[PDB]
Amino acid sequence: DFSITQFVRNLGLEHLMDIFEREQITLDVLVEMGHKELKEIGINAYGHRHKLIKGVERLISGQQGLNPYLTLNTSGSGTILIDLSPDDKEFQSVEEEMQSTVREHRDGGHAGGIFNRYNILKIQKVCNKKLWERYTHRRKEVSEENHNHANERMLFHGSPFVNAIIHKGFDERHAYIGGMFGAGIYFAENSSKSNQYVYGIGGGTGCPVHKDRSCYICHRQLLFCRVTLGKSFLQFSAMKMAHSPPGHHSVTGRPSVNGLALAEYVIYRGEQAYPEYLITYQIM
Amino acid sequence: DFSITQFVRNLGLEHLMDIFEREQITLDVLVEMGHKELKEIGINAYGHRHKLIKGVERLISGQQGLNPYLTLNTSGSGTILIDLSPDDKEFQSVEEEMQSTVREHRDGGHAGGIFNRYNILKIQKVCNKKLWERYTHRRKEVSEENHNHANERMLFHGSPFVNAIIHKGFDERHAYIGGMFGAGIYFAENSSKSNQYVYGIGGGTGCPVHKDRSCYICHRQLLFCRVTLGKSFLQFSAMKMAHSPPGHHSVTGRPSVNGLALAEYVIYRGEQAYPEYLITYQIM
Amino acid sequence: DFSITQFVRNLGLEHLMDIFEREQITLDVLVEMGHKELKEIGINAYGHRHKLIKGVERLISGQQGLNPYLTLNTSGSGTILIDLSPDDKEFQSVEEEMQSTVREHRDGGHAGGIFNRYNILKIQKVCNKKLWERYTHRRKEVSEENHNHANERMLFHGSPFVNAIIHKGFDERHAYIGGMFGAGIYFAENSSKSNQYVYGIGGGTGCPVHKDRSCYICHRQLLFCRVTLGKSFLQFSAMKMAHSPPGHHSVTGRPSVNGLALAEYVIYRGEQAYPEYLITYQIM
Amino acid sequence: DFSITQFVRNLGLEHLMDIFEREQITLDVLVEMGHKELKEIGINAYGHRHKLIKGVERLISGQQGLNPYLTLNTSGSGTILIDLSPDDKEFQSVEEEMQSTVREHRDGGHAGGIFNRYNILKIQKVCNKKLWERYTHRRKEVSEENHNHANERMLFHGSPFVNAIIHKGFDERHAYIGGMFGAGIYFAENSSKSNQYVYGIGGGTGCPVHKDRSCYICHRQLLFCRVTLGKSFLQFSAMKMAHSPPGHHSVTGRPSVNGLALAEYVIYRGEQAYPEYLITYQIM
Amino acid sequence: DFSITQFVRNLGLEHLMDIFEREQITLDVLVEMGHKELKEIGINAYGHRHKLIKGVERLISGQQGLNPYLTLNTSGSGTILIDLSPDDKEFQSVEEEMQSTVREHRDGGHAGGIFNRYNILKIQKVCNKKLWERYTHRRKEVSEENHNHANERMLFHGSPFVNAIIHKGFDERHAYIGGMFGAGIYFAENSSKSNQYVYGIGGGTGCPVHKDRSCYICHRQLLFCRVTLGKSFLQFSAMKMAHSPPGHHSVTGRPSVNGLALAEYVIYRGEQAYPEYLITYQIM
Amino acid sequence: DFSITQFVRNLGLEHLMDIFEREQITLDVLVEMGHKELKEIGINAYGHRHKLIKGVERLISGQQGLNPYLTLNTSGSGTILIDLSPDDKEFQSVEEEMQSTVREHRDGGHAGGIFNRYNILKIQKVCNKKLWERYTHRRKEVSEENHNHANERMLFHGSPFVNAIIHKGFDERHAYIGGMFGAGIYFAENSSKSNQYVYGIGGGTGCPVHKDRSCYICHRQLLFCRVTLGKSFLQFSAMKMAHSPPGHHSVTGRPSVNGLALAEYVIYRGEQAYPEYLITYQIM
Amino acid sequence: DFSITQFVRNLGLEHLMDIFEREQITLDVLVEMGHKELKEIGINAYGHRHKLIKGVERLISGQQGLNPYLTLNTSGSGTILIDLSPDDKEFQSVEEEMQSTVREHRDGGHAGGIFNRYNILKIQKVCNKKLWERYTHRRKEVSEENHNHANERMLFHGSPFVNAIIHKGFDERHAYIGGMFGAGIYFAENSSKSNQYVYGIGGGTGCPVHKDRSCYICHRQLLFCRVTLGKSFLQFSAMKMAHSPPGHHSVTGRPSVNGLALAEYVIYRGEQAYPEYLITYQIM
Ligand SMILES: [Zn+2]
Ligand SMILES: [Zn+2]
Ligand SMILES: [Zn+2]
Ligand SMILES: [Zn+2]
Ligand SMILES: [Zn+2]
Ligand SMILES: [Zn+2]
Ligand SMILES: [Zn+2]
Repeated sequence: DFSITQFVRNLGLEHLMDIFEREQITLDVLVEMGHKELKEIGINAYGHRHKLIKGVERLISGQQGLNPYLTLNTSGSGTILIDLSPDDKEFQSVEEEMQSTVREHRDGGHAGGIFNRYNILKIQKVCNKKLWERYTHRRKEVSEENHNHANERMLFHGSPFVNAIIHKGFDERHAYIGGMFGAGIYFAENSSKSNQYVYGIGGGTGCPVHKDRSCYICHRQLLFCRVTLGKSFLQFSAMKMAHSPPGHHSVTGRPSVNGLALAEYVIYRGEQAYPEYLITYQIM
Repeated sequence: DFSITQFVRNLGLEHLMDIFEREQITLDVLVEMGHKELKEIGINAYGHRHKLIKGVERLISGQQGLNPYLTLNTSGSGTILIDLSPDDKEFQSVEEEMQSTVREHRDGGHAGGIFNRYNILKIQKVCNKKLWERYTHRRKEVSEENHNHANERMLFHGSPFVNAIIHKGFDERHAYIGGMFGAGIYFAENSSKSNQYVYGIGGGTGCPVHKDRSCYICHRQLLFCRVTLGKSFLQFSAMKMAHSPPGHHSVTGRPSVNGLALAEYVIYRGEQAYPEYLITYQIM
Repeated sequence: DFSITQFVRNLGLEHLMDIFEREQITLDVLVEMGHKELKEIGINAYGHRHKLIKGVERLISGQQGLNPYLTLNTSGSGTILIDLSPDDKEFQSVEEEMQSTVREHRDGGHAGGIFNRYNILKIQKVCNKKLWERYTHRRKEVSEENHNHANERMLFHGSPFVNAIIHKGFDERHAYIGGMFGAGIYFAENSSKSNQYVYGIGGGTGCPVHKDRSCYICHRQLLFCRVTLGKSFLQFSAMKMAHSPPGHHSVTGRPSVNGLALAEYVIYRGEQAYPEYLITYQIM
Repeated sequence: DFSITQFVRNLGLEHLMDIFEREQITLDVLVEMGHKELKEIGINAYGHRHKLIKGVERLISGQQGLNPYLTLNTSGSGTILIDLSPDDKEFQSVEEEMQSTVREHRDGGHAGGIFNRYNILKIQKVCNKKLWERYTHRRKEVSEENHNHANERMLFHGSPFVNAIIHKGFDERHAYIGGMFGAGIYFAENSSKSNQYVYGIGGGTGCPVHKDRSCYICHRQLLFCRVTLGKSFLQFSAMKMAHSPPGHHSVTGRPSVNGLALAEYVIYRGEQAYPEYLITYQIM
Repeated sequence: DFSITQFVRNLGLEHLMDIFEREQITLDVLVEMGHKELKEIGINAYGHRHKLIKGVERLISGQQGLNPYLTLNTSGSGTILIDLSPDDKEFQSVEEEMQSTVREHRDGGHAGGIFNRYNILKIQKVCNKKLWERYTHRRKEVSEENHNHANERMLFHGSPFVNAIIHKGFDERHAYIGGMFGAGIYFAENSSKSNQYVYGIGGGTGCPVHKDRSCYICHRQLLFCRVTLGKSFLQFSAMKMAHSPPGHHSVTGRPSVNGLALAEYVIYRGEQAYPEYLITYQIM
Repeated sequence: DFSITQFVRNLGLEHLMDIFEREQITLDVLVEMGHKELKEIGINAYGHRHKLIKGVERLISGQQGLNPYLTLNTSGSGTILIDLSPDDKEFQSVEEEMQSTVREHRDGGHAGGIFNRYNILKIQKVCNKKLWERYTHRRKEVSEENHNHANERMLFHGSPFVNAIIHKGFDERHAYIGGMFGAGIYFAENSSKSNQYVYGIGGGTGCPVHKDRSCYICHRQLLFCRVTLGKSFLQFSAMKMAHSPPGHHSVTGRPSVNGLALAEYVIYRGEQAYPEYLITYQIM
Repeated sequence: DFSITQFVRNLGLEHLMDIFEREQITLDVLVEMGHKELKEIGINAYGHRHKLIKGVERLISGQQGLNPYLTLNTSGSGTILIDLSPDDKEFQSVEEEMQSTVREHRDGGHAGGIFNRYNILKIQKVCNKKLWERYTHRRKEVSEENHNHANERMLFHGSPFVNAIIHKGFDERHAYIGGMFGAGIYFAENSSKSNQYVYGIGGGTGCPVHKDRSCYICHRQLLFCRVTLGKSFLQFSAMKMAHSPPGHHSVTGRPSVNGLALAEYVIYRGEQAYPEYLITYQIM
């Protein structure tokens, strides 16, 4: 609580500090106050409010190249997780999407497990201002191309770094380079397919507590995400591409008799997705 | 308990949590509070209230596309039933409708049973904010057509799915596809005609306890509903149609010597009806 | 007490029900309580009171088109009779009017009987909220016309239907359609004139117990009413009007040598009279 | 005009008059102004605004029994006609209802003339605040009496006194006692039927210029009106009434083999109708 | 025209008419002007502006039940076509997805014609405020019912009634009753399939001028549309439905070896679609 | 073309069209005009200007989801090239950098040819607002991730696709996947190393006219570009990579005794560089 | 207080002083106020505001040669230090640079210390308006040369005059005349090399509290600075320059086997650097 003190002292208004101490005015709060707010807290003289506002301007706009505003406004950022009530239509929608999309896979539950249903424990809406703004800027950009159509889908994603995603967001710099369609972020329309990646690609070592991939005891987590596909390139056979082909914004691998068992989507930029829902569940 | 904790911790204000715990402030309550409310519960410093209010604004308006406000504040949604007093003027008005609109049918009570009077046990007003708003929006939409007149009638409805209706509202996706005027929802001026469909088409199985379509013991249920008819199309002969005829909002089947013995009304959009009163009764 | 239970359960506050049960809070009571009242009955957390008040708002104002407020507020309506003290000035004024307005009519007590004075048994003030509001609204309408003057008077009314009048009010739909001024409601400045109508038109069959139109044993009932006459049309001969003449609110039949022996007042709208006093008496 | 000068002089504030003169502040304007508005026009001192506002309070609330407010608000009241554009859907729907309801009649066009359709010249929305307020108050009363349903219809009205109706409203004191249902105001759902009454009972003598009932050149006027029918009494044969039958709010005369060719609606209260549309047309 | 004159006269402000006439102020303009705008056009006195604003309030807000504001504001409505520049990426993307979706059909080019690509003359953005607001309200509804996802797609539509659609919008009351999936509005993923229906079912009799279904001379038209699919119901064979299946908002016709050659999407609500691009083209 | 006509006609202002045609106003120009701009061109009446402005607001703000504003503003976009005068200091410094950074190479002039300096014919500034805003947005992102430092450099780039780059900008989807550091965009601080690429990788087949890589007659074009490196990853040996290393924005391949002879920089985001200067030169 | 009093007295407006005293309006405040601001504080007459504004004009612009505007408004100038939070990405980036740029020096911690990692106690953003203006102006100058590229970098600096630098800025008049490259200001790309100069050239006398070099107990301070290198002259050997080489803006000594162990940068004008971050730390 000293940047406010230096700022006020430089203006010759140190005698006001007692007020700022009682109302808990820090410099980040002060930079957002005008005549109305300053009058509310007890700065009654017009001259003092004028000096404070002019000083705030000289700091924020007059030295914009230093970006002091971004240094001050680190507070409040971050991710919040809001629990959906089981009795709401949103919870039931997400749960029906989870349940109705289970399919028979080629492996007998070696990667995901042997199951036909899920026991959903909780579903959480992920709220992050900065990530949402990044996603919406990219979506607007993609839509300016592709005749004002974003082509937005809701798709599943499974990975062991879900916390890192919901806090830092999707990053193509952590892309799955060994995938069937190159180094990108992979999404699936069937929850049972994204289940195969929860504890690691191909199930990895299984759950940490039992080393069992088909464990019925340990909790799992999936991400249900907005994905902006834009103009999506249709592919059937594997192709190790580093980026989207020219003119497109994602890749769709469709099922084939000799190819994919189930539909798949791939994006090559981490800001074209947003993990809206975090689902906690057990396999049955 | 936890979402409010994360929200307050992100703002650097977790030392305030002991207040929010005693006042039972959840995030859904918090997003509705301004300076006055926060000052009431003991947030005395202006800076703290400023930060809480700005965080709420960022959550609600800055991430509007995620609709956190709809995830929050699901509390209070749902139907309630208010019992009418039998000594009330309104109860007697509805009962007078029920009794006085009885008529003889072409069949000798094959579907509706044999009776000349009802024993009304109770009448309940149905209240549901979401359904009411849906109905009144559709009402304004129809009224904007048809020269400012909605043409709103009070009509009886009979079905074995009244419990579903009073919670989820009328729905054309369940429509009576075998009806004389196609796949619509049907209403009648005469309570005795609506009584025919209470247990199913043509009386169905009768009561579940006797399998008797003229059972005098166990109760029956009818809905008394506001119905927007708008520009109504006159019909006399049976026909099949999926939607309203062009330029019209509903169909009315008039009585005829070689046709209907009693009038009927048909709507093809579930938004145009609201179940205002629920009637429980026995036949006599 | 099921409606309050549904309301509270929808909010997630059913753990408060044991308070509402002990304080006998019904939904019609809850819709009238704010933070102060809820704090009195033991709802201490601000969030609980906030949720209750917001639910009440969403019910009452959010669905005003359904009028759930009128459904709840039926209780407490109705009429109460407040007995006057015979030692009071009010009782004495009413009795003075009764006794001093007697006149010897043309017929030898054929319709009213033979007498010079009354024996007043009791006088009661009639109190009904809704009827009084109807009357004062009409009085305001009539004085908005007729240059801010209602021309209100106190007049006697004799009828065999006084018990229906003091509970449902005056009603032109039951009007004396055979009356000498047409289908209006008749009031008199003389109590002995109104006494000619107590048992029916022209005395009817007399008292039900003796069939005597001069029965000195059986009780009788007159009303003393506030009548709003507005601009009155002066008439001297019979006219079987249905409504008032254009530009007027009532009709005054004046005494004439070849016409009325005594004055009469006729109103063609039942809302223009309020039955203030109910007088029980015998003739002597 | 001079009332503002006296009002201000009595307060000792006549030195302010030149402001009020330049801003055209009359007493009716002043009684609506507060601290904000008085600041706008240059009354800067707080004491002066306080004096004016307390003077207004004493005049308006302190002498309510004299209703000076209503005396001041005499200006601005009245009827305005808003022309509908032929390209609008409102005009088109009203015209469609007008045209499509033409029917043949028992007489060979004796009263309304010989024609199959109209030529519409104008349609105007009638706007009058006082009449609308009267209508909506009566509608609330009727619906409170009729289980929350007003039974409001759109019906045609034909009369030679359209101007008086649109400037003063419907008035039962003008109701003809010789109508087939007595002294009521009559409405029809067939335009051709109401067209029989535009030039008087039975067509009168025809257009004022030609004296021709079937004139194809001189204009005719009909009203399209909102009518509150409440509980309607069903009747099949002529009978004179001064008011509605007990317990009912209107009368409806149905077609019969030995009676009416077309339906009638009759209200006995002038306040139950509002003349929404004024239609000018020629017969073809 | 004359409505402004009546309005101004009723207020006693006729002397201002010379201004309103010179500035072409109609009533619909006057209802949107405040103190600032009125002061701009020359109403200098505060009292006059006050009276005008209060009169507008009494008209628009006082008589909302008559909806005068909607009789006003009829001007300015309607559809607008904005021509896309051939050099813009929007035009290029629309043309690219027109050209890249041409595919062979089961019929020997009988219904649509013999062609491999199109010659595009114009592409026009369709703009209509009320249709867009209807579409967005329905999209909001669907998204709230579908875990906050509208599932909005861009699809092709062909019909002889395109001209009526772009003015009235899509209307389920003109549904394709004989379609494979009942009485719905049909959209195709491939433009070559929608091209089959530009001249009626199965090409009808071909182009009007030549009666040739494969005519290369006449200008055809197709619509490219925003379609809210919500939760779409997948089906593989013919099944006639009047409405969408319970719990779903649309239908998807999946290609099959013995079934559909190409995918279909069907909506049963006119307001779940919006025609964004009107494409004029010839086949080659 | 015709959009202005439709817009003006929908408002009923067609009589103004002679002005709009005479002044060549189009809808894209109309949307930008205010009251002053309209008054200039001769729209003298306030009502007309009000209607035009409100129509523009309804089109642009009311239908924002259709993005008509972006459809209208295709004008004033695209790249332009501005010649630099040889007498200019800017030209001389760009030439100094081009000439002074020639270096020895391991090949016998096989790729870049045999030369010691350049003859520079023209240097051109590239201006394109869309690309500039894209690059500046990315620059701000990177700087905010890199303690307020973009780490911006000027570097040389060479490729056969320079003409496409200066219009469509750098893109990662055409990346040189065959490079020593994966599928990125490669930049060199030495002009000669970039000059090695102007006819393809390794010089390709040489100049098109004579298929000679050391041609001295044919023109050569090289780009001198702003590149944001951010937190640059130091690298010393060959590798394959699709995206930047985690936490890094670019990579630099340094010179080594067993590696690069000269420094290399690589970016994996196309928006992370801008082609400011276009250089045309011959070798000598 | 006195200067504003004299100013107002000369204008003849001393009767306004009571206002100015209460609003704490000093002359530096008054010189920034216009008609709106003066109206806010209670100067309501236009003539008074006009006189004040023209007096301010005559003082400030009429005597610009005396620079009264700069004698006034001196308050508010000066430096403020804004504390970064350890949880911020900015803090983490700066600390990552510090920690990761440690290298093995030749001496065994004789001038610096025997260490491999720091303990960062706090980081502060330095904010000074005048210094920022100077830096940005010099950057603009350098970029007008050097083809619109400032070659701006972020470099470390160690000095016992840090506290003087962050208040007065870098100044060549205090240059290290004995340095290898002469009388310039020296910056490093490695943090440890600058740590060597914290307590003096070659470590000086060590920490004042111990007279100890390599003291692990006492705090140390470094600056992290934006440096405008422009065109840089490369070197590998000492040159003892007094100014920058011709045509160049800075010097840089590159690593060499027989010369510098680490890279180094040198500038010869104090205005070409700005001390963005101030780092306090201990040594581990
Ligand atoms: Zn386990
Ligand atoms: Zn039974
Ligand atoms: Zn008796
Ligand atoms: Zn005529
Ligand atoms: Zn043709
Ligand atoms: Zn060549
Ligand atoms: Zn020490």
